Amino acid sequence: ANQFNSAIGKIQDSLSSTASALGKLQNVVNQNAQALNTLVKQLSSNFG
Amino acid sequence: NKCVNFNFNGLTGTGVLTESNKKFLPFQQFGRDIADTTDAVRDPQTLEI
Ligand SMILES: *[C@@H]1O[C@H](CO)[C@@H](O)[C@H](O)[C@H]1NC(C)=O
Repeated sequence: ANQFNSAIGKIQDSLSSTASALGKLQNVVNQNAQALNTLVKQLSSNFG
Repeated sequence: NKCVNFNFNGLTGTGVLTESNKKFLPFQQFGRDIADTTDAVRDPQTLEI
């Protein structure tokens, strides 16, 4: 029980400390935003 | 606040106009969005944005 409680404590500390731990989710949100922005930027193009 | 067709200086478009806190400096007359579409204009009869 003390090991389990201490290991759950280390999860809160880890998530409070680093930004990169959720990179697998932030990359999805970033690719959705980047793909929407690229589609808006192609309204600027002449295409000739 | 009503939707209209508009034409300022030959910039024909469609939309709703609004009094803007976007401070154009005196050399500018049109503002453009990320899409290369105008999103603000300085009226050619009352100098207001
Ligand atoms: C023309 O617009 C100006 C502002 O640029 C305004 O002061 C003036 O009253 C207008 N002209 C006439 C004939 O009213």
